[PDB]
Amino acid sequence: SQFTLYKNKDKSSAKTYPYFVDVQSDLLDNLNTRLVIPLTPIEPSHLCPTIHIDEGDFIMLTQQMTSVPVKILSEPVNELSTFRNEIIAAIDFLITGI
Amino acid sequence: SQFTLYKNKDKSSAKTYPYFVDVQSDLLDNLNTRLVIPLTPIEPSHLCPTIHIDEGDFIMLTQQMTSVPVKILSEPVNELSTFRNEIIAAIDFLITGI
Amino acid sequence: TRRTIFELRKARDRAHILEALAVALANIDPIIELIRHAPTPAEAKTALVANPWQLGNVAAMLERAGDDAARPEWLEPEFGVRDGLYYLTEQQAQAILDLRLQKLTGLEHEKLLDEYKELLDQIAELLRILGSAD
Amino acid sequence: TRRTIFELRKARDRAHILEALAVALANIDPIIELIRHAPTPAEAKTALVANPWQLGNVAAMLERAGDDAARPEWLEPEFGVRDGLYYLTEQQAQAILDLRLQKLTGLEHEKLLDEYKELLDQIAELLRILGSAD
Ligand SMILES: [Cl-]
Ligand SMILES: [Cl-]
Repeated sequence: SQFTLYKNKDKSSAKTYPYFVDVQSDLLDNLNTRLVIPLTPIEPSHLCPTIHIDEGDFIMLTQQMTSVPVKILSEPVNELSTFRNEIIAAIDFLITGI
Repeated sequence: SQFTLYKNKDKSSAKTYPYFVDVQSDLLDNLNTRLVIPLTPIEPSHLCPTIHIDEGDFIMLTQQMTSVPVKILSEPVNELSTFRNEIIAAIDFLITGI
Repeated sequence: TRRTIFELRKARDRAHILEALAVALANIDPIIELIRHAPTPAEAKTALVANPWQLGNVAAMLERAGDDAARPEWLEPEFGVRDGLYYLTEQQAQAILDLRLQKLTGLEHEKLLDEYKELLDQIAELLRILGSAD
Repeated sequence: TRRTIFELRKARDRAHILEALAVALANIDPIIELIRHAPTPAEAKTALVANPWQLGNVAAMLERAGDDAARPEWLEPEFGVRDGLYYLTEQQAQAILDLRLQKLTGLEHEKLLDEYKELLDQIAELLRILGSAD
């Protein structure tokens, strides 16, 4: 679901990329894949919004956005719709340079 | 380079995904990654633009968009800037539903 | 079937977004003025939802199907066409705010209306296919 | 140095796009009229480039730096600020056509101007760093 935050179940990558956010429109939920953006712990502001949530303090790595099989979206933990503006702005910057 | 078409050199996947197009804004070329979209031979029109070029006839799989290392972009073969509007519209569809 | 329902639902879902964009295009001058006046995106969304919009040419398009034939089942009665006026949802208002200026050119405007019209045709057809054995 | 040139270039490249958006927002009423009248995105882009635009509020902002300090070195003389008017490139017109309506709200407009202003200060300083031995 769009803006839902999912836990990364891959132990090899979960440390650096603990979560990823679904950024794909729900109108396309028929697809077997989802466009997602990984979050990385804090430890280019317009491109990589800062995300302070209950899970911790992260940066959304918009440029590392990727398509993943829908099956790995098995563990939703949060929902980031209050960040919609920042997320869309970052993607627009990455693609349209706005 | 934005809308430059690159030959896929990974022999494994190069048959189904022989090329990919850089869709990342040139304002972000300092990044060591590029957001790209794979093309697949024609063997949903709004999401997956049909591409007819000298290299052949392909479907742009915008939902399989992913970020790759910039060193992967070593073999430019064409440029798709005349398809800019279709490509951006497909990305917008995937994300905003419009 | 059990898949005719699946297609009807997604036709209505896509039509619901295009319908908001159609109403917006029929009212583009006041729509723009509202958005410019708004001090924030949140306030623009609030103002878009807060007042009914004239249907303009959308009313004639709605004749391509039965009354409320394109209306999603989950849509509350306070939204949609009520007494000849359009009541947007917050999600529809966001779709309007997401429109790029380039969508206002003549051919882009027409392409959007044409897909909305096409869906109204599909929806009206998927409907009559329903019935069929009771 | 070398790092300085890279930084100055990147700031000007970014400022160049924001400058066009800021000029468009300063003239948003006739910008949208021109776009709505165009039959296609290509023709809208042609019409945007065809005639120059008044600076509006951008004129005062340019006083934050010496003359043409924000101008990319590669920009041809027929483009940019010329005698109180702004001459857009095709790439700038495309950025204007890629603006979402939400960008017109007060806070979004102010945020864009804030980034552009900050870049002008950044640019003027990078220039001052030159600066160095002749
Ligand atoms: Cl060619
Ligand atoms: Cl001239």
